[PDB]
Formats: sequence, C-alpha cells, structure tokens
Amino acid sequence: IIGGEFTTIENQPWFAAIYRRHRGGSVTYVCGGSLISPCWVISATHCFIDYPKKEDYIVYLGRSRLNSNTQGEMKFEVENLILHKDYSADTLAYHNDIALLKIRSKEGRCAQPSRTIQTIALPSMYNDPQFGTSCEITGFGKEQSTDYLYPEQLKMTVVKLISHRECQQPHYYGSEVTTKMLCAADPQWKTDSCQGDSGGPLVCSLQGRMTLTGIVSWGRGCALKDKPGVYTRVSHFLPWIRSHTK
Ligand SMILES: N=C(N)NC(=O)c1nc(-c2ccco2)c(N2CCCCCC2)nc1N
Repeated sequence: IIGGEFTTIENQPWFAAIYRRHRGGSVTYVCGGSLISPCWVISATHCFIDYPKKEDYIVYLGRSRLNSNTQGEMKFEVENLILHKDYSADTLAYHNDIALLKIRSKEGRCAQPSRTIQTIALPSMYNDPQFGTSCEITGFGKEQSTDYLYPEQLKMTVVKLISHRECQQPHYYGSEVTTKMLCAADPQWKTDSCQGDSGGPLVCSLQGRMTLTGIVSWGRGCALKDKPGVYTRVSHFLPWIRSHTK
C-alpha cells in the first residue's frame, strides 16, 4: 500500500495473509485474500498460477504483522485451490483474475469469528457502488514501487471508484481495462495498492454494510498519475463463486 496508514487486523478482520513454503523450508509472502465464509478465502489467480500446488500454501487469519505472530491469529492449510479456468494475462492486464482457497486447519476446522476474524459480505450480482464512492484497500504490499522489502505492519488506505469512461481513456489504460474490472484511485494520485497487495480486498459500503467490491489485480506502477489501481469486479463473478462454495 502506497501512502495510507498502518492499521491492525481489527479494522479489516476479513483480511487473509497468504504465504508459500519453499523446499529449504523458507516461507515467503505471496498475496492477500479475503474471508467470504468460514471455509473460503477469495484472492487473485495470478498470485498462484505459476505454482498451483495447494500443499505449498499457508493462509493466516487475524494477522496484523507480516513476519511475526499476532495474538489470536489462526493458521490454515489449503484444502482446495480453485483457479479460474479462463484466467489469462495480457501485456498489462489480467483477466478473470480470481481464485478461491478452501481453508482447513490441521485440526480439521474452518475459521471461527472473533475480534480479529470476520467474514466480508459479497455484493449482489452486477451491483456496484456509484463512481466517486470511497472504498478501503488493505495489504502487506510495497510502500513504494521501487522498494525491495514489504512492510512489517499491515496497511490500509482509501481510494475512490473511477468510471470506466475515465479509466478507458487512452492516457489512462485505454483498451486494457474491461467491464469485468473496476478502477480506483486517489484523486491526487498519492495513495494506491502495489506489488504484494494483489488478491486483497477493495471494500465499499453498499446498502448498509461493508462489502467486497473488488480484488486487487494490477496497475502500471504504483500511485502513478493517470494510472489507477485495477480490481477484479466481484459483482460479475457470483455464479462462479457460488458454484464452488456450494
Ligand atoms: N494499483 C497499482 N497501481 N498497482 C498495483 O495494484 C500493482 N502494482 C504492481 C507493480 C509494482 C511495481 C510496478 O507495478 C504489481 N506487481 C509488480 C510485478 C508484476 C505484477 C504483479 C505484482 N502488482 C499490483 N497489483
């Protein structure tokens, strides 16, 4: 997250931190995710497509720090890693950048809600907030594009939804953004998602509760002028999601 603020998991209790185990036994951070029901975390396919073996992934819930324990955190293995059959990666964009991780503890259980762990509501199909609406993004991703390290503490910021009309201008993303994506940016281009925030939540109030409107997918640079964050439009994927969560 570029700009924004440090936060704790209690302000974004649906946030999931996804890591990969490596042959030496080194474990490194992969991507964010969001808990949409006790047994299911939603994220982005591009995070996993290069190594799609479920047995190498670890999901944390209730976690406020990247490389140390938070009280009340829960660790899960991945019982099913479901990557979108039509995923593809273009030159800039990813398409159908959406993945589901069925989580199960080594003790055989799904997530139990707490002060630090809650599910996030899904939107109604094809229901999105109006453009100009302020939404929240969260993650352990880079604080600058050029950074080598990820921050140790979870971050959050606020961005505003941009119209497709605006996002599709040639000096924004032109042809590369589609209707299955959503753009969001800071009006002054000061704050943004970045590398390492992929798969994490874009949350907006829709009706009267916080709702998962987007999944961090891609952008050119981070917090660069005329280059918004691009997000998977969750409201376009409910049948896909329901097909696996049923
Ligand atoms: N909102 C944005 N402006 N940007 C991002 O969301 C974003 N940005 C980057 C990135 C980092 C540096 C330049 O671009 C990035 N990367 C970089 C390596 C290849 C792609 C996947 C991971 N992933 C993202 N999701």
